[PDB]
Amino acid sequence: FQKVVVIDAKGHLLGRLASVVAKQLLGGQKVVVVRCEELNISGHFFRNKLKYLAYLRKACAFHFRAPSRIFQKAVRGMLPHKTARGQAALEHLQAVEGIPPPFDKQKRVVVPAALRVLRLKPGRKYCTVGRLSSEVGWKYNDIVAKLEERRKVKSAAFYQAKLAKQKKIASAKEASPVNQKLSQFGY
Amino acid sequence: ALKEYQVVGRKVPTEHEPVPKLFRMRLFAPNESVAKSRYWYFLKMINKVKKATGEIVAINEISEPKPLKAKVFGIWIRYDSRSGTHNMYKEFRDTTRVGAVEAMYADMAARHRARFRSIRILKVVEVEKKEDVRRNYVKQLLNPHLKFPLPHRRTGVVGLAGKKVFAPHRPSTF
Amino acid sequence: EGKAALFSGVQQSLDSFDYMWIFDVTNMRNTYLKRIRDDWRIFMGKTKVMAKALGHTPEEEHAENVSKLTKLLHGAVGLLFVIGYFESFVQNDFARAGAVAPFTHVIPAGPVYSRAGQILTHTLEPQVRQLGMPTVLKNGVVTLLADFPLCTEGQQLDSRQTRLLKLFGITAAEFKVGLLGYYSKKGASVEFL
Amino acid sequence: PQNEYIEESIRKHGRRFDHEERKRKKAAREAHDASLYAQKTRGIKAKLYQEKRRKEKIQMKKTIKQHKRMITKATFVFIRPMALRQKKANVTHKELGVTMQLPIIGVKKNPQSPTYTQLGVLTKGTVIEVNVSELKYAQITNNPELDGCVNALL
Amino acid sequence: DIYKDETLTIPKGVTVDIKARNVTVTGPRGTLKQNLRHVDIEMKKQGNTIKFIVWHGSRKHNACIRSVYSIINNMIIGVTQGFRYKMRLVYAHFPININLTENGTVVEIRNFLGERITRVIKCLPGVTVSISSAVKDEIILEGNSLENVSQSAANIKQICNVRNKDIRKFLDGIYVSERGNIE
RNA sequence: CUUGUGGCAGCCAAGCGCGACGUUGCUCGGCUCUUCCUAUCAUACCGAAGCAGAAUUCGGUAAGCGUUGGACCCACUAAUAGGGAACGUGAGCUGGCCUACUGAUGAAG
RNA sequence: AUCAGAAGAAAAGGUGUUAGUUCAUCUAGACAGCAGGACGGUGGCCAUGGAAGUCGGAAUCCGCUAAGGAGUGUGUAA
Repeated sequence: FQKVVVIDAKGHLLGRLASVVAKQLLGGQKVVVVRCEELNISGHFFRNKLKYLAYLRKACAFHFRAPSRIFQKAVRGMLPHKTARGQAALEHLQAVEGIPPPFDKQKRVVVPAALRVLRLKPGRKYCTVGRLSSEVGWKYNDIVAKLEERRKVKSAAFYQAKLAKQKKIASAKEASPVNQKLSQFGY
Repeated sequence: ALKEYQVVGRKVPTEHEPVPKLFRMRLFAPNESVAKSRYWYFLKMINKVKKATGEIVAINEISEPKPLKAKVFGIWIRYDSRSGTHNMYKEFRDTTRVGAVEAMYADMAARHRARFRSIRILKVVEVEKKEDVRRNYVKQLLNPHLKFPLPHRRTGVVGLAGKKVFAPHRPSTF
Repeated sequence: EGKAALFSGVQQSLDSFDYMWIFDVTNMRNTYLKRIRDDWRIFMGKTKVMAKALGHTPEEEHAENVSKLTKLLHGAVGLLFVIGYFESFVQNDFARAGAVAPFTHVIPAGPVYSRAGQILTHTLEPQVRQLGMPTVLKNGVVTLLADFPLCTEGQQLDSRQTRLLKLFGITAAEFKVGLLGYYSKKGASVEFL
Repeated sequence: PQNEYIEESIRKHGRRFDHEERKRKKAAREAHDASLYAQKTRGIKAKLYQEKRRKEKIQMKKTIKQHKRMITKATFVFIRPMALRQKKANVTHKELGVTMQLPIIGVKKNPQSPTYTQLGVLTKGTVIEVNVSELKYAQITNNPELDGCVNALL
Repeated sequence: DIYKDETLTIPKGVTVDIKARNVTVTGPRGTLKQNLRHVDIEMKKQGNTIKFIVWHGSRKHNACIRSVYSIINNMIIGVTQGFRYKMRLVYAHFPININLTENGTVVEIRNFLGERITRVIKCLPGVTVSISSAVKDEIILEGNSLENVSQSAANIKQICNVRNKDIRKFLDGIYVSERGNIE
């Protein structure tokens, strides 16, 4: 249980990821979510749209539309946000668009209990939050996609340098004569 | 967990009826006591022998003779519904006679929302001949060249940890 | 029930007097079959049903050496109760699909001729839609934009080729019969020539 | 234009080139369209779909098988309204099986109450005498207050 | 049922790769690539056989097999010898002016029933339009994929429509004549 | 709760003595206003209809935008649609403190 | 499930799905598919400008066969 953790949200389910996240926040862990666009919802795309046009129809509220603001709404329903226990738990949850620089250099963990592939029967209809919100009033679908591609270029380039580096240590690992004693201890 | 129960009993002998006949039943029940209750229900609705004039001579439990041998079971049942009468005959392939009935209770209450009291078991028989089998999926399961990937690939190996919140890598699941 | 009646009729046909004919039907219409049967009973029912009813084994079969003749016996053939007419007289009939066109018949452009120029009535208004060829029904008359060859020599009779030939006068067919052998009561020599 | 003016244009110019396969295509895919009708629509027009579907279903099954102090009730002559007053009844003869509008000569007895019988109020089951010369007491087999007509059986 | 197998005999082509649910099929005519992530299916390429297998699938997923098989047949025939869609023009009173631009990729139609609209159609990529001089008003639609050529034919048909009139009196328009391979 | 299908008497009558659909029988009240609903008056786009065209009728989506001036009427207009706010708005209208909303400043990281 | 799910309309409708029940054929070749035949008295008789099976009125008969319905629609004035 690190003080700060980063949850990649690509392929996670909005409802089942939030329930896991909401509990961790109440435990005191500073959870930061990234790539909130690629979240998923069970049900075909047009269905999740209509359940969202009901939200916009509900009016005096502030129908926040960005995918991070959709997820933050999901968590705010599983916290006691009226009390100062949840009001101080909401502020630890930082949900962002894509991966800002101060987090793209950090290891991103995934929740096994809320991934789309492990939780949906094959062939089931589902929608992507990023695409959905971009058809509800979001206006930054294209820019985040371009920025994500650029980071992918740098991250992939970073791996190739690291891949060769570990290959050198991979090639020099067997030179140690203690490998036999390593085998005897199973290490 | 059900058990096979061979239940044999007769009515109380009297001067009018000195030698009652020994009836026999192969009925299923989670315990010995439930077997008696189902016995009296099965017989009284049919043969009209009163509870208070009846005694039970022997309750025995029948372990599966050849549990390791795969078998196909034919199960005649009578559905009770809004109408209350349906001659339904289901077939299940498994290893234990009790296990087949368990699934039959599983399917009857799932596919058709039946209730244990409502459903009365008519007869459970073995189907030793593939020709005697009547179900295409069982017929296909009985083919010489059975082969299929393990379905529900995620259900295999699942996650395999105690409380694995925040796995550090994506699961292959393949 | 009908199959049993056909088998019974086949057995009676096998029990006929003589002439051991083997011919029931062909690509020719029922009128041609009736005309052929007029100079005589032709009946086949289901193909190979009579052979199956008779039995491949000689013991089951009423005839002799029917095991080899059963494989030879195929198509629309049947007994009857002649040789020169079958060998020589072959009534012409319109061709059907599956055969090869003897030549390359074509349809002239513009106004069409029902007799391929041997007359060309233009009253066949429903034929314009029923044709499907590149023809335009202008001023109440079908006009062909370009000439269309109905078929070609050495080419299989296509569905469109067969459809055009049905309306046209293309009798590129000749009836044939099979009399290789005779199932004589005494001789019992069904030659395979 | 004159007479069947569109029937010589078809005669002289020809038919819409693609009408027949379009109508054949429409006559085919309508089977899927009919089912999609019942799975989407709601309301009265869906309700009108229901019994009209069953009507042709049962009819099809038949052919293939063959293959203030005032009177609140109608009275006969409190306050009795003239509109509520009725003098003609479409009494249907039982044996004859012919329904005829006969004048209400009089009311024999009203089972509701003797006061209603005195007032000559027409009610269901009341006995009324009607002339049968053109063809006697008769019992009202309906409620004229709701049906709007004096329906009775001889 | 637990298994549902479909087999395909590969014609000449060049390559029929199923790399990552993406048939980048290359034939003698050319190369075409389509996605296959629309359905979850096992597609094995071996020898001269392509196996499409459904495991423990519902009838909804079972219906996708023949559709995919019909789909996979379309481009493999297209990449081998191509596909040609013959187009015929019928006009009642006003002759229709047809022009071809960028070697026919874009078709503009003019003088439609007195109307004065230069209806422009940018036909979808992979299909080009040509005017046949052998027969007048004959338009050839060449491509390597039926769904693209037919959709362009459907598009040119719907933009070639009549408004608020009687269909059985007006006959001008554009309509499908017939299909076929290039060779 | 309420909406678009009269009743009675028979003949049938799939079926379960009833018996559906069929069939016979003649027979308190209104001005302004604010919104909201669609069950659409017009306008938008479609379908069908003997739809030449013009003009017309029915039907489908459609509540975005409108839906009058004068004592049942008489003209314009594209039409002059129907309603609800259960004692519509009689504590807007007549006859037989605080909280809203609108505005105006405002100390503060 | 394009407003899923967590007695009132209620009778039924659904080319939605999974189970079953009762009947049918089926290597005498099941269904579908294409390939062809789908006849001749006869254009039966009234009915009519024109009705040849297909506007219409009672049957609606026969020879051939494995099968051609005085015809199931399309269609034509026919």
